[PDB]
Amino acid sequence: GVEIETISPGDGRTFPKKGQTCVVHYTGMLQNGKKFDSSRDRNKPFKFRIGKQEVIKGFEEGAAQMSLGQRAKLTCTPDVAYGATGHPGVIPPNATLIFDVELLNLE
Amino acid sequence: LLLQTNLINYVTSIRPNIFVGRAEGSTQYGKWYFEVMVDEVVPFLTAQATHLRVGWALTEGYSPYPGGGEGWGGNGVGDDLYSYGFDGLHLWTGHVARPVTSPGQHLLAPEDVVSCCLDLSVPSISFRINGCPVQGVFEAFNLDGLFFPVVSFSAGVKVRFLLGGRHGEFKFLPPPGYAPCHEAVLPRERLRLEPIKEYRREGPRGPHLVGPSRCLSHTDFVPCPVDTVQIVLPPHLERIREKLAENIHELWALTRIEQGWTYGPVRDDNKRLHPCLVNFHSLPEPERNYNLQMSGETLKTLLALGCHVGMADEKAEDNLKKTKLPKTYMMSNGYKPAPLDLSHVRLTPAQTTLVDRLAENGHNVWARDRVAQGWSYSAVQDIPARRNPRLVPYRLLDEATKRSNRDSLCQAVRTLLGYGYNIEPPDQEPSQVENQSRWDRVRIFRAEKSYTVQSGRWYFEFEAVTTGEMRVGWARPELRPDVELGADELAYVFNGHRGQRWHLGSEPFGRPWQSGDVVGCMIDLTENTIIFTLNGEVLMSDSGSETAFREIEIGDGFLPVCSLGPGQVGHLNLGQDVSSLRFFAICGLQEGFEPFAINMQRPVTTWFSKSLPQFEPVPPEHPHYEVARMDGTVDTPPCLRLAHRTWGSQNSLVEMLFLRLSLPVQFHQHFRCTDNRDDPEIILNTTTYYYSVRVFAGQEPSCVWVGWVTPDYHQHDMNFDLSKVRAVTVTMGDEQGNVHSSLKCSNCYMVWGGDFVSPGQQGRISHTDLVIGCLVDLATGLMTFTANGKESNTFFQVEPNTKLFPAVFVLPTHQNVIQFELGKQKNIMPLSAAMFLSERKNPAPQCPPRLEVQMLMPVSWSRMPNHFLQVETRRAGERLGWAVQCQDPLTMMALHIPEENRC
Amino acid sequence: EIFIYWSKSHNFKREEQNFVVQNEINNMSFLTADSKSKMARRGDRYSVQTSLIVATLKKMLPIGLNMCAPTDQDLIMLAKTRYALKDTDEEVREFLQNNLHLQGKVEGSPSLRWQMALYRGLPGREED
Repeated sequence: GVEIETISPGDGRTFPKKGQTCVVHYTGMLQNGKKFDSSRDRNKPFKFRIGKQEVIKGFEEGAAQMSLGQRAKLTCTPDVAYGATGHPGVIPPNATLIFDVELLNLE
Repeated sequence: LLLQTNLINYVTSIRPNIFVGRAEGSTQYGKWYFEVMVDEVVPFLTAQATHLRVGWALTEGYSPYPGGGEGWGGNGVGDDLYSYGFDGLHLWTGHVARPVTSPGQHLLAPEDVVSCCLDLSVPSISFRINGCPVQGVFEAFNLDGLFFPVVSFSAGVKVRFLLGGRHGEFKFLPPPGYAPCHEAVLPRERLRLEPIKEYRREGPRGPHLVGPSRCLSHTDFVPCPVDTVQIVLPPHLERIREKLAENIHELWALTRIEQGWTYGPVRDDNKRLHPCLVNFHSLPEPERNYNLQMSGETLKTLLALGCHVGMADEKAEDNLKKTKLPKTYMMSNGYKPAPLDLSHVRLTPAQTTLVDRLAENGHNVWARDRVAQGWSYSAVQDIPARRNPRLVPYRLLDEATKRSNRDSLCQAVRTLLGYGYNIEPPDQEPSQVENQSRWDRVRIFRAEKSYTVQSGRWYFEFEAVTTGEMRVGWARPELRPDVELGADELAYVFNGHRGQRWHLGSEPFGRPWQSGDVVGCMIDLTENTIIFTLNGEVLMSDSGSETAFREIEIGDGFLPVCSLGPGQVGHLNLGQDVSSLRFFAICGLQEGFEPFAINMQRPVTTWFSKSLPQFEPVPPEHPHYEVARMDGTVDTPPCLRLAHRTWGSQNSLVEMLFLRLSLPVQFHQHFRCTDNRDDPEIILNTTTYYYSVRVFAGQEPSCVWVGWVTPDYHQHDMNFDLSKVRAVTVTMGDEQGNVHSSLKCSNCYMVWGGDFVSPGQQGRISHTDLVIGCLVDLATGLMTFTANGKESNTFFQVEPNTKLFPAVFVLPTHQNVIQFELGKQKNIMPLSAAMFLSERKNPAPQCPPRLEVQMLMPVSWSRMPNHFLQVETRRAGERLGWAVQCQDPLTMMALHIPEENRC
Repeated sequence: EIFIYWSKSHNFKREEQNFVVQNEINNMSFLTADSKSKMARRGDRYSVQTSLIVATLKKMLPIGLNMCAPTDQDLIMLAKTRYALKDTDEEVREFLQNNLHLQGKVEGSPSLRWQMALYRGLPGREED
C-alpha cells in the first residue's frame, strides 16, 4: 500500500503522534514523472491536522511513519489514493502517485 | 495533448582537464580514481530540488547546452547515454533514476565522500560513499571516445575536486590498481577547472562568443609511425652507412665533456662519467652495430618519408677536418671530438620540417615499443610500475623533449647535408584530421528575428579576439542553421581568415586581420550598400569601390550575424552602450550610422545554431527526399512511402539517413507478474503491437537498419551501424556479490537488415521486397523481430515507462527505397491503438495526419539565455584542491512537449 | 570653397579631363598605393568618381561634419533647400540668423540624446 523510501534522514526520535498538526512541504508527482502538485511554489507549508482525515489516506499513513526533518518518498497506490474517481480535472482515475514528502516542522 | 509548463532550475556541468580512454596500442592506463567532497548544499534553494550529480562522461556527444532539452530540463549527468553519474541515491543514465541500496543511503550532504573508480580493461564504473562502496556498477557501456570526470550542479552548491597527489588527499586509500586522476594530465597543458563544450564565457570588456572547442581523441593517444621494415637498403645509403653512424656514436656525449660528467679510463658509459670519446670499438659491440643500423634506420625513415639523395659538389671529406679543441681534451687514447667533426654547413626549412617529422617517427616508434612492453603514461614517473611522463605521441609531447629529440637528428641531417647529398622533400598531400562532423566546426550566432531591420544605417563591432575562420556580416531572417554563410543568397558576409567576401561563392576583398582587430560592419538600406571597416579603416575591393556589396534588395530584412570556427573567440558588441564602442567615433558617427541596439534596455537576444540533432518533419519542397501518404485498399493497410527523386541523376544527394515516425509508444506502468482472421476474444485483450517495413527492390538490405529508438536519439553518424549504438547495462546487487538486477538500457534498438537475406553467390539485386516486421509487447517489455514473418533469434527487453519511436535508418540506393506499412497480422493489434488512446479497441489500420515521417536535421536553431550561472572554479589550497562555488539562483520557465518528452 | 569653384566653373571641369588625358592620370594608383602596401575600365580615362578633387573633399568631409553640432541637422536640410533655391553666402547667413531659434531640440528625437552624449563625451569639446 504505502511504503517509505528515505531521501534524507531526519532525527529518528520525534514522531508526530495522534493529536497535532502535521506541517509538510510535499511535492506530488504522477507515475509518468509529470508533476501535478507542490508547495514550495506557493511558498507556504501544507499544515494539516493528523488523524482528522483531512488529507488522502496514503499521505495520512505515510506522514506518521517518518520523523522531524526527514525528506522521504511515498508511493501512493490507487487503493489509498483517490483511485476510482481520481481528482476531477487534475488526476486521472486509477493512477499511482509519488510524493517527495518533507516534514519540515511540528507547530 | 496540451503543452505543460513549469519553472526549472539552470543546471551546469564542470570537468577537470583529465581525459582517459582505451584503444589498440594506447599509451594510457585503463584504471582511474577521483573523488568529490561536498562543502555546502542547500536542500531547496528554489521550488525544484537542488541538483547535484558526480560521475563520468564521454567526449563525443555529451553537450550540455543550458536551459531546455531532453526530459524536464536542467540536463546534467545521466540524462543521455554519454554520461554516467551517481546522485547519492540513484545511478543516473539515459534520464532514468534507479535506486541503489547503500550503507547509510541519502542524498549528497556536506562531508560526503564520492569516490569514482573506473576500470576500462572490462567496462566498469564503481562508486563509493564514505568508504562504503555503492552497490551498483555500470557494465557493457560504450568505450569509443574518452572518459572524463564531471559534476552537474544547480545553483547553490560548493564542492571540491579531490584528484589526489598535489591536487588533494583522497581522504581514503584508493583501491589497488586504480591510479589517481591527476596522473592523466597531458604534458603540454596545466590542470585547471573548465565546463563542458560551450558557446559563451565571461570577458573583460564584454562577453565573448566562443567558437567550438577542439577536443582531444583516443586516436590521438595511439602512436602510429610509418613502418620501417619493408625497405631494401639502397647502394648510395650503404655507401654512406658509416660516417652518419660515426657522427652519432658519441654526439650525446659531446655536450658534457670537461664538466662533472667527464670520462675516466677505469669506467665506461652510464657510470655518471659517460663520454668515452675515443671510438665505438672501445664501446660494446652489440650497441655499436645497433647504433650503425639505427643510423641506417633513420635513413630508412627518410626513404619511407620520401627523401632521396644526390651528389653534386666537392666531397666534404676533403674540406672537413677534426678539431682537437682545448675543451673535450682527454687522457684516454688521445683527444678528439666525441662525434665526427664538421665545418660550416647550413639547413633549409624543408630540412627543418623533415627532421621534425623524422624525430616524430623516432618518438612514436619508441612509444610503440614501450607500450608493447606494457608501459603507459603517468605525469609522475614510476619505473617499478612501468609508467613514464613521456609516453604520449610527439604531437602531445612537450617542447623541451621535442627540441631535445630534434637536436640530435638535426645534427645528423646537417652532417648528411655537408656531404652535398640532397634532402629531397616528398610530395605534399593535404589532409584533415576530422571530416565527418562538418557541423560541429561551424557555429552561427545571429540576432533574434524580432530585431530585424529593413531601413536605416546600422553599425556593430565584431572584435575578433583570435585570428581564425570568422565570417561576419548581415543575414536574412530565414537563414538556415547548417549551411556556411555566403554559400547562398541568404547571407552577405566578410571572411577575415584569408580575406574575401562571400555570396554564392567567394571573391577577393580586403586584407585578412590579426588578433585584437575590431571589425565594424556597416549597412545602409537607403542606397542599399554594405561596407566593412577594419580598425577604423575602410576595407577596399579589387577596384576603387569602397562598398563590399551593392544593389541589395530589401527582402525580408537583415540581421547582424557572425560565425566562429573551432577554437576561436570573438566579441560581438552590438553597440548597446554608445560609450563602449571603440571605432564608432572614427567611422559611422559622422556618417549618420547608428548602433544596432542604441536604445534598448535588454541586450539583444542572440540565437545560436545548435549542432544537436532533433527529428523534425520533412517539408514537401525537399529537393532529394519525398514521403508519400497512400490511402489504404481492401487488401493492404495505408502506407507511408519514401522515394528518392533525384537518384540516378547528376548532383544527387546520397548520404546516411536517419528516419523515424512522429509518435511514440509508452510501455505500461507495471508489467505482468512472472483465411487469416483475428479471433475476437484474442484481438481485444492482446497487448502486442506490430509494424512492418517493406524494403523495396534495388535498395540493399545490408545498409538498412530497422527498429525503435527512444526520443533522446541524437546520433548523426555518417558511418552508422549496430556497433555505434549507445547501450549500457546497470548491475545491481547487495553488499557482497549476488547481483539481483542487471538491466539493459539503450537509446537505439535496431536490427541490421543484412542479416535477413540469403548470402547467395550472385544476385544481390533481390526481386523480393524484404518485409521486416517488429512486434512489441507493452505488458512485458519484450520485443521480437521477424525477417519475413518468421521470427528471428534477436530480441530485446526494456524497462517499464519507456518511450520508443519507430525508426528505420537507411542509405538510399534506389528510386524505390522503403515503405512503412502500419499493418497487422492474425490476432496482433496494429499501432493505430498503440499511438492514439481514443482508438484502443479499433483494429482497423489507419495513418492519421499527425503520424508522419521525420528525418534528422543535424543542426537546429536555439536561443541563448539572457543570463548564465555564475560559477567560481579555482584551487582552494595545496591539500584541498580545486573548488566549485555557485550561489546566485536562476530559474527558466520551460514549455514541455508531452509525447516527445523534450522541453 | 575651392570645390565650390570646381562645381560652379564648368570650364575648370572641361579642362580637368584635358589635363587628365594629356598627363595619363590613372587615378587608381593615386588612391590604391596605400592599399597595395597594406597587403590586401568604365571611366578609366576620366570619370566623376575618379576626380581627385571630389576625392580629397570626401576623404575629410566628416571633419567638417564633426565640428558642427547634431542639433544643427535641421539647419543643414533648410540650408539644402536654400542652396537648391540658389542662395549664395550673403543671404544664407542672414536667413540662418532668422533661423537661429529653428535649431533642433535634443528632446525631439531619441537619437539626439545619445548623439549629444557622445558629442560632449569627446574630451576636445567646449560648450562656448
